[PDB]
Amino acid sequence: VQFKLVLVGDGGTGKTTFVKRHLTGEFEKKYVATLGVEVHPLVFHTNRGPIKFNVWDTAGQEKFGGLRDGYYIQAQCAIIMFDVTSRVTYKNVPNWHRDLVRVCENIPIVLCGNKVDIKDRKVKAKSIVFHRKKNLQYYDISAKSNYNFEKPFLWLARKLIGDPNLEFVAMPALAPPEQYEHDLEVAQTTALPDEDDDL
Amino acid sequence: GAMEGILDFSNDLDIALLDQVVSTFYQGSGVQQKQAQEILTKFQDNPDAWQKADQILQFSTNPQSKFIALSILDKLITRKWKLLPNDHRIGIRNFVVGMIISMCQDDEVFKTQKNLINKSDLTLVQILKQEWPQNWPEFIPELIGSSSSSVNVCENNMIVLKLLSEEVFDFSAEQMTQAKALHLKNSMSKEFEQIFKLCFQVLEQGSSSLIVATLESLLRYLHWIPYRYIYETNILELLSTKFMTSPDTRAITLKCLTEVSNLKIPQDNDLIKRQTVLFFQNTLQQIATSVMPVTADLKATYANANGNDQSFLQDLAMFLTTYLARNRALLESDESLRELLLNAHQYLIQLSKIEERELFKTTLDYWHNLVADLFYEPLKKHIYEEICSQLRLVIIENMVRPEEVLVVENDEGEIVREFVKESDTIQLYKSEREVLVYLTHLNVIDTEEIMISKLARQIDGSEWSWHNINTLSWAIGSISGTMSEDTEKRFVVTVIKDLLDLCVKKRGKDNKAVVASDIMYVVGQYPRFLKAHWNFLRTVILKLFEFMHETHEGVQDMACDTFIKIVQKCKYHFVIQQPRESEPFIQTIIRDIQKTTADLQPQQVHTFYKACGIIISEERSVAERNRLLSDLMQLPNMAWDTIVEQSTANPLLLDSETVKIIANIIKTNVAVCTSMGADFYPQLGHIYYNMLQLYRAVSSMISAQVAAEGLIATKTPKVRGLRTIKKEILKLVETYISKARNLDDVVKVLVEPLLNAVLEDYMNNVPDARDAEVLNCMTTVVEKVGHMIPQGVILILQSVFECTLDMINKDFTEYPEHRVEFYKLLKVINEKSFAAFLELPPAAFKLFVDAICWAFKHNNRDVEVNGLQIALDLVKNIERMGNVPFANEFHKNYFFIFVSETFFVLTDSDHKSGFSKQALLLMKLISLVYDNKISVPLYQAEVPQGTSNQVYLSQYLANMLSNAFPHLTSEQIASFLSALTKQCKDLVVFKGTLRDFLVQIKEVGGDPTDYLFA
Amino acid sequence: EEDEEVLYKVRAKLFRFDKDAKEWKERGTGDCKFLKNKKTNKVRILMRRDKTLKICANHIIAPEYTLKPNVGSDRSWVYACTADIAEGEAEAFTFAIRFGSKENADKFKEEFEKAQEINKK
Ligand SMILES: *[C@H](CC(=O)O)C[C@@H](O)/C=C/C(C)=C\[C@H](C)C/C(C)=C/C=C/[C@@H](O)[C@H]1C[C@@H](O)[C@H](C)[C@H](/C=C/C)O1
Ligand SMILES: Nc1nc2c(ncn2[C@@H]2O[C@H](COP(=O)(O)OP(=O)(O)NP(=O)(O)O)[C@@H](O)[C@H]2O)c(=O)[nH]1
Ligand SMILES: [Cl-]
Ligand SMILES: [Cl-]
Ligand SMILES: [Cl-]
Ligand SMILES: [Mg+2]
Repeated sequence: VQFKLVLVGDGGTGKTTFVKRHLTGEFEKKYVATLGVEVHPLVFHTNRGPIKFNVWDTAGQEKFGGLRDGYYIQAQCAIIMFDVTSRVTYKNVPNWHRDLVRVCENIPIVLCGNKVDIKDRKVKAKSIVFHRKKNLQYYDISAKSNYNFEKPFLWLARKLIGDPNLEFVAMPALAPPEQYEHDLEVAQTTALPDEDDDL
Repeated sequence: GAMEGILDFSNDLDIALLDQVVSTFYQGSGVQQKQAQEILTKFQDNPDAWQKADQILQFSTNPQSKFIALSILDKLITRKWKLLPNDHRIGIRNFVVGMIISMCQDDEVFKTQKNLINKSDLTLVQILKQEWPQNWPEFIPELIGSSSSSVNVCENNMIVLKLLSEEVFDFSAEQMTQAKALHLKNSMSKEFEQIFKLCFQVLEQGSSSLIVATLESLLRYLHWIPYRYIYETNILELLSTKFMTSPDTRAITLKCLTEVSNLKIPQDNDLIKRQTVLFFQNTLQQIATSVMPVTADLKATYANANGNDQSFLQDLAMFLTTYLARNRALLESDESLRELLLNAHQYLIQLSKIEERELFKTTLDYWHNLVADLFYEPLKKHIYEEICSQLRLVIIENMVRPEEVLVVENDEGEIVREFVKESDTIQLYKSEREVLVYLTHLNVIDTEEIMISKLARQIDGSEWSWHNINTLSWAIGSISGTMSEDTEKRFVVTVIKDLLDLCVKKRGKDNKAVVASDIMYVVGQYPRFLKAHWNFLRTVILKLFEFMHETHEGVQDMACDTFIKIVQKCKYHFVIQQPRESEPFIQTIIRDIQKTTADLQPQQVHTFYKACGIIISEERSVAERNRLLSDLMQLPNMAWDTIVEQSTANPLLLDSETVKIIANIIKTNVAVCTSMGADFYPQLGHIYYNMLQLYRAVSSMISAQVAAEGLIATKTPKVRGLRTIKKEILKLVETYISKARNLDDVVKVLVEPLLNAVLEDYMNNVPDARDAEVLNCMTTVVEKVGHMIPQGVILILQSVFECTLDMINKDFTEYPEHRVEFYKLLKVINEKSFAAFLELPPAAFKLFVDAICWAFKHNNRDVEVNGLQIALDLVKNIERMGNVPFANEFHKNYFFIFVSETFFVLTDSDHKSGFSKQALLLMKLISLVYDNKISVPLYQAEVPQGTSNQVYLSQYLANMLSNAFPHLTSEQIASFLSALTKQCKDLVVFKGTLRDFLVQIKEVGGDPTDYLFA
Repeated sequence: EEDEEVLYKVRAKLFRFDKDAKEWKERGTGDCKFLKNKKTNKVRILMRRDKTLKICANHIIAPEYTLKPNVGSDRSWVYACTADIAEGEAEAFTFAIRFGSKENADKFKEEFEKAQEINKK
């Protein structure tokens, strides 16, 4: 049915932005620091049925850390996030992993290097090796471009359900049913974001 | 509500209510969970909450409540331990120790509350970090003794010891001063003989959960212990035999053995070499007999993902690669060891067939290590000839799609243009290519035979698939350079004959797309061949031109990329007149450029034009080259001329079609300028005057639009289109100037009209209408000719400095491009034309200092780094002036501003990325005073007259730190500053001292003698 | 969706307007299809996100809807939807939908309006 997922990593690495993208489809440009933790349910439809992740999106800023490792209690899986444009965030990966596995001794964990859409990459592909001895899955991702955005959830689902051929599927779409002026005019006259994007 | 009651410390703690709040948080959902979370965080953060810890541990029925109690204690121990009265310290130690003992002796608790016991153990370790051994000398002997009284206690003691080793050896560098880390490492080292004794005895006397815990501890010890503990005892036999047999112990044993393989070990000792061979031999024998034979299909096993098979196969890969990279020479000379060597490598071959990208990278790294060694070390390659032959097959069959191959199969089985770049396979391709290149050199006959026969089975249809032709084609392309020119010739001819057959035989847009992409990849990969076979090269190019009319957008785009890829390498053959041709091929291309590019998108047209510029720059005779350039630019120059008439008569608002035409003309110029560089000048000069006039006209259009429609006008397709014209004009000028060789013309002809056209327009537009590209263009201008235009640089500063600063000094995020370009501009001005800043009025020079410090405070690396560099360069610029009034006043006004601002970002924990450059700057500043390089007093009789700046500096800093960090003792501050000032000529030591200060400010009672570390 | 004919398909990015914040928020990128029900002849928009395949638009192309320009774009339409069920219970939204090109946006409008006539039959 459902699994507790903890999401950890340095402040500003894109944890919340990544979750939001999955929740609503949106890309939040602003950086509003998470305070302690935010819990969101997130459901995926698979060939093996629905899987629900209760996502505990934790604060990466030390000053907003709240219960810190207290959030990890009974997690069944995890994502460790860093930012490929910020070397300090990769340097801190072993610290996050240390704190996490001290509480969660045998869970599937994905390591994600976020923000690969940014041209000036700083954490070189070749350098990313921490996951190997720790048996973490690794993916380059971008919450902004959606590059590999589904990969961490697909992998975790396969591990959790115990089926390596599990796939996301389209669920059948139910037949839909059969001041306006002012609200529309406001929407018409607020520019769409990123008009230089391919889509 | 009810839950907030635990926050009222004036009343007794209702433990039941606490357990309800905790349960609501962990087991609840929605608003109630959210409220409960905030309450617990507030409770946790209460600086007296630790006083409740004992009560919670005693009375709670909720293990998560007790975890939280322990987190509360952890925070107290790590940050405020030495603030506590001595009886609170003794009491806390007693109840943590007691809780642990109590939980271990109850089998039910020990079995079911592992998380809580691990948390308790970690909390005990935090107390050890503070108290041990100086105020707890018998901890280890008593731990060892207590281990005999209970299997539970003994197992838990192994957990405690594992955590201590980690905290001391693996995670101390960031968390402890250099001196304290040394103390704890020395202390653990001195008692390790007895820790090991206990470890080895448990391991000898075989309880599985206890054994696993002991082995987990051993894994940590292996990070630092001397090798004699491993080689002078019987522990290697146990690890490589006994503990490999049971699956529960096998996982950890294998990781231990991997670390054993990394021990520091004498190189000249035959007995030790024998031992290193023996454990490997033992381990491989266990794998073969107890896990799987070398023939086993590990690909299949991994894909099944039963139990812990995936992690085990990963750890096996790590073990084999680690050992063999270090030790395979031990196995290479002795005939009796050959079978082991090859079986080990055969397992690796099997592991390399697993479908798991990251695991493949690990094994590929090993193969690279091997083949690079075989390439050089005499008499070795023959040993591995069969391994290498199998490896050739593996790599060829798993070649990732090259960056150049733009077509991919969609989920519906259609061959389509990729939506985006596969950015995460770039490194993978390079690594695969690297290994395959070595393998080709090692046996060119085998490689050719493999490729030519695989290709033959695509053609005859026996093995045909998109996947198969693709991996093969990519492989064939990737080995370009390995064969002799002569051997390559025959090989390429054979491959192309076959691929052309395949192209005739496999029809439909999908097949045609796949095969076209593969042939384009291959031909683009063999320029040496193209250069030697003009008739073939000409035929390839004409075929590419055909594809420029393809309705398949992926093929079409790839044709353009391949054209330029080929031209970049073969351009010389396009500029000469080839035997049996009437004209150089460049003439043929240019003559028919309208037809060839008719179906291309504008950006593809620009690429085509860019490729033509590459060719034309091969012509070194100026007359002939300028003629070719003129011919190339004929179409855009004719379109330009007609637009310059339609502007000359008007100016009114350009329609969107005209705006697009103009943008594309300029983009075409940019493209050609990019490849021709300094050679582009005659074309630039041809359009320049009218181009700057057009810049002004479009500028007035933009302004008029913002005036009539509001700021929202800047979002419209029309205004965005007009700004594109301005941006491309700026890009064209920047591109040219960045490559110009005639700087006299740049200054005399280009600069004055540019500045006249761009500067006032930037200054006098509203913020949202200002192009950051103006700043970028000016940076190149200053970089290339700044030394020659001192008044020009002044004008640039006057025009953009204050107004841009005001855009970016309200927060860290608005106008991100302006922000980044702004600081690049100031950097180059400070570097090349410092006199420009000397000329500023004092009020403006103050804004400059403010701007630099503002840069410091960014977390944005693109701003922070430049800010620090400017600060450093500025200090050097001032110092270079010597004892003159400007420098004296500079120091009087700003020395302490730079010192304190630098200290601030060093110490606030929000600018850790800039540590190295902050330290550098601080060291420079301190060394200025330490070297008496500041001529005037930095103080005003605020101190005795004649007081040295050294003395005043210490006083200022001690006061500054005393007020900013009141929890530090005066001696801590005094000792820190003494060390720091003494060390201002030795950056590595100076930084160590800064790092020690950063540790000490996070706690109370840090030892001042720590700053004596050396 | 086997009881449905695909009248039209196009790659698109869908936005929804958050009134409270004054901003457009992306809802999904993927194939926007116009589907005609073979039993009822009614034409809906159905759009699914790439990769996750999650529904980001599911609504009838009501005859009363009108496609309007967005001030920032020549390749987008904005319109009010009274009943979208992508997320579950029917809900009103102001949508914007952007395409790879103006040509695509103009084709979409043409097809959108054809679909509206069908829904009037
Ligand atoms: C599909 C079939 C076709 O012939 O069009 C091919 C299509 O998918 C793409 C072809 C591409 C991108 C390049 C071709 C290699 C260009 C051609 C057709 C070159 C032909 C050259 C012949 O003169 C060639 C025949 C062979 O005997 C060899 C290669 C000789 C070389 C002599 C030095 O010449
Ligand atoms: N360029 C780019 N920016 C991204 C990406 N993902 C997130 N961001 C940006 O990075 C910033 C921080 O994102 P956020 O999700 O708040 O980070 P966080 O890891 O949750 N921070 P905290 O741990 O403090 O709550 C935001 O401005 C966001 O838009 C990405 O993939 N690419
Ligand atoms: Cl617990
Ligand atoms: Cl050449
Ligand atoms: Cl003191
Ligand atoms: Mg966050």
